[PDB]
Amino acid sequence: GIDHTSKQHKRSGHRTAPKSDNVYLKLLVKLYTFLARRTDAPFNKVVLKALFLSKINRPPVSVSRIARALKQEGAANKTVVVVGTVTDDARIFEFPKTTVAALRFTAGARAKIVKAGGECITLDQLAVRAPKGQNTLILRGPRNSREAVRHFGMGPHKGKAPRILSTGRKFERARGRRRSKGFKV
Amino acid sequence: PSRFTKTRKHRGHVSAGKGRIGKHRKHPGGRGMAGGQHHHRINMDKYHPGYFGKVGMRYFHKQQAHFWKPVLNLDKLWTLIPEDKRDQYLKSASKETAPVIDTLAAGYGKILGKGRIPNVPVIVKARFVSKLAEEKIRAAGGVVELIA
Amino acid sequence: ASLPHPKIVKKHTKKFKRHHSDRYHRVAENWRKQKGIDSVVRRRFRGNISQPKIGYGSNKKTKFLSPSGHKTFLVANVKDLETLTMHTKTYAAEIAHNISAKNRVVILARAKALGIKVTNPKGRLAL
Amino acid sequence: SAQKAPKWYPSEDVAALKKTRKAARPQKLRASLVPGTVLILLAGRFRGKRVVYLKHLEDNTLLISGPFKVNGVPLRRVNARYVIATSTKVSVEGVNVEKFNVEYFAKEKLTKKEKKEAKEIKAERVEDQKVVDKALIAEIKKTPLLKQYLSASFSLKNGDKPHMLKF
RNA sequence: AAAUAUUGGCGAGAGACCGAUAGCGAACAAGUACAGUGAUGGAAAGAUGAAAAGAACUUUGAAAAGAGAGUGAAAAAGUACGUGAAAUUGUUGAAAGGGAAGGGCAUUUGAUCAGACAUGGUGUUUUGUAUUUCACUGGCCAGCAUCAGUUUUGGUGGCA
RNA sequence: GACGUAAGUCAAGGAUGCUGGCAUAAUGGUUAUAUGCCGCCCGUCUUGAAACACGGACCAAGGAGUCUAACGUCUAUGCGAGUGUUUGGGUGUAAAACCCAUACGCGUAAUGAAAGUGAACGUAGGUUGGGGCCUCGCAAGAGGUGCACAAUCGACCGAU
RNA sequence: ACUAAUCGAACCAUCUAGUAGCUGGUUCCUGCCGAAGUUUCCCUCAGGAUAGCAGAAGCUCGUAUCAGUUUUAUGAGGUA
RNA sequence: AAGCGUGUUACCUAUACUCUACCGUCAGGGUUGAUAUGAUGCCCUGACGAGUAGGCAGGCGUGGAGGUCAGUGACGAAGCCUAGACCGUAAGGUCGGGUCGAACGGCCUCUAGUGCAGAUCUUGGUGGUAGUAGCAAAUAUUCAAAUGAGAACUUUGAAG
Repeated sequence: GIDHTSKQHKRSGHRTAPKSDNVYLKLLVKLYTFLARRTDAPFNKVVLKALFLSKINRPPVSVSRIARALKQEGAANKTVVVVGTVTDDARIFEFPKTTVAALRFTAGARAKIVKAGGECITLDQLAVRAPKGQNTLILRGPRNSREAVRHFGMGPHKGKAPRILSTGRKFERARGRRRSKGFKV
Repeated sequence: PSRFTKTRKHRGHVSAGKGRIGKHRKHPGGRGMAGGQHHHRINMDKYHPGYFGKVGMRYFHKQQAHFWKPVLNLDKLWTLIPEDKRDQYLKSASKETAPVIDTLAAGYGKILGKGRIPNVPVIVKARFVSKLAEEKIRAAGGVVELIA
Repeated sequence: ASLPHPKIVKKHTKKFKRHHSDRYHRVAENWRKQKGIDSVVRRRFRGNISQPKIGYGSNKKTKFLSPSGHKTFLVANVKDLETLTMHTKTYAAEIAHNISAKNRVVILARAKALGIKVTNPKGRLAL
Repeated sequence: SAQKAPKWYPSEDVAALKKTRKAARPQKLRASLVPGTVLILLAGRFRGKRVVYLKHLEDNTLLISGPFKVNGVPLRRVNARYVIATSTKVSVEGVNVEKFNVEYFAKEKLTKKEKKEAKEIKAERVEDQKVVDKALIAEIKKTPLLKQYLSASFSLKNGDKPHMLKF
């Protein structure tokens, strides 16, 4: 009989293993679990806890964003690591030569990168070429950009997007949204 | 499937996950959008503001054909050219030989100006265009012509 | 025989019976949780039947073990039995109930040859 | 297959025991046990028989010989806990007891082949009782009434209390 | 005209369907028996056995029927028939019993039940060389000595 | 870690050594009963049920959060600025499987009631914090780069 | 009153499985966490929505921008 | 005083506290250059474990589907009974015996008309009540013979 300041048997709340069934995506976790444990490099710990993220938490990273990462001084020769997919981009027309390690590359991204003189690899080549994250650089896709997030935290006077199928006149543009009729939000 | 439904986990629990005192009934709050103004007013003015009332004029016999105006920003303008011939036009910027990008036949009505096209000549065929969309085309040396 | 093992402590040998199982014939003996809002059993009143809990969970090193110290294996034929050839120490054979008599004499002879212990050798004999 | 298979077969090898840090130190005895004292047997064939403690064997038992011609107890070993040590003693520096030890009282070598399903004293066990008793009977006569006391058994009378009774 | 609809009719083919309280109300002489003045309402009821081979014949009884015999692989398949559960009932047996009984902890008493190790076993002369003709240990239960952890009860010594 | 010049030994990261009996109903299990103590009849409504609250004579079977249209969050998978074959067509071993075009749906641009307009001054901006990486640093630590993100000030687009 | 044992609106079938903020019931086990009966609005008081309390999914980081706490200092109160 | 007021100690016992073992959950960790059945596994350390409504996770079970065990079975499948045994904390699983007669399992998945003690639940059946209440209005039967196995009730006669 003790007082319990906090909630007991509280699960840590973080994903410990990818609850995807994918065997290959568990082989990568098996490799990086060994690297994260058997090395002191914080980079392996980071990538290990990025392999578990869900699909919404592993947003696509555009090759345009890869280029923007290489625009930083001191990062011209650094390898880029994207724990997730890497989709291409029509926005950029010049791509610097570099090496990218990502879980999945779209066929458009491979064509754009390899033709640009770069090279595409996966996390296991990355482990081979750089165990402890030498001269590496981790990129994360934008997370609040999801369309499901425009409606998150909806309330009065919040500037959020109401949940609605059809958007246009006669749909949430009357009393309660405009000051002429009823009130404003 | 049915075997993963919490109902199978609710067998034996008398209330079937609905509460002893709540006594899950058929329609305790109404049917559909009932009480949108009386007893669900707080919901309908918090989560769905602007549901009730007029706004705007009434368009009689609306046709979405008239308002078909898909927008093509200038960043995507180079996706119209097939990827095989994009490079031969990206390199060798030629004033007297500029690719004729026809946006209409690919299903684009208006050219907008989200911008940053490479400074090479380009030919744009669109029904409409925005003011800044032109200037970026002209600043790249291209021209815009009117088709319909 | 089997490997040396910790002493088999069952820690609750009494079978858990459902509340009022004897009182009503319709109440099956099988244990179902008494989820009543007033039942003295669910509130763990004194002098009442004990509810299954983890605490009655047996020791891992002596779980699934027979009093002879062997984890029983349900064998159906000779081919199934041959899997336990080197595993005679832990696993003891057990002929399935539906194996025919002429199919038991072959297994018992084969099992006795390999020295694997069978916990139903007195099953379905002919004299 | 009636029951398919358990993959994780246990460790079929047997693990050796850990090095146990327990020696076998010599037994220490309660102060009431002095060679030549008189004990009272508590459990066994000769319960309540007075006896004389002779030597402490390395098998943590007591080699006692209540003179066989007195109380009928042979030169036999008993357990230290199952005897009550009485204050009285008999001097025993005139008896040779060295030849009696653990291997002497060895019963016999018995296996399952020699199973007495249905159901003789060595001459040495008799002569050695004599020679040992010779010293006892010679040096027990000098004190009066001890031979009578040693012959008689012992039992708790009614109205007495073993805790406040000093032995 | 066609592409379209078709829980009616006829024919046909299928089913991750139901399986005799299910599936049509209706697997069976079912819109039948039956109820209602009438409109209408409307059930229950499938399975011996491969084959009736459906128990000839003897005896008791008035007869049903019983006992036999017999057919049958089986009558623990006899048409009141595949298997035949429980409530409920009888017989026998076991137990208990001063206004309930029943249940839990613990154990007695009685009844009843799995098991070792009784192992090629640290080997020993085979009757024209694979029987070791005495074995190593654990199976149960304890006792003692030395220890370790927790604790309890004391006897004392020194010191402030 | 101790004791030992040391070798070693030990009460030092958890029990050993010896001995005896029995080897089976002996220990134990199940069950019945007895004895000590305890235990109110369950489900539900309820602040409160053993209730002088209601349902429940007993037994067997049947019996109650299912399916679908459209969605929300979450998650998995495929592809990914695209995605969706299966309205249809070709094919087939024939309700399967395989292949296929254009459209169309959602997304890529928002805003306005509408006419309409429509998103880079800047390295896609600045500031602060920011995992990680990099330079030095034995190491802390100091710097540089700092994606995601959080706040804010901006900048551009629509409307007034 | 009576109108086929039916009458302050017969009986039969269908729409119909009418409606229910109301009553009763809601079937296996174990494990972990674990409340509320309060705010506000409602022809609202046997009910809902909304906030609160709870679970789960987690996400960003790694000892802090913390705390049903005290001290110090400085305010405020109008109860005993 | 076994009352009152007070004090001294001794003592009794909670599922409380301490320690130990075991179980589960949580957290923090360890575990791959011929080392382990090759990683949701194994192992170490520590702290916790009440609970309705309710949430979530892991499992047991039933009807059927795809696959596999070249699975089981007329020398006996399923079913059923079993104060017989074992396993699992439990849902349940497995075995032994008897009846039994023809199909049915284990595992990986898939699916659903998937688990009953209740609903004055439905249908069917059977109880205690219980050999009980009752078979008492209509004045009323009796004798003998006959038939018949059997006569208060049938005849026929005689009476009333």
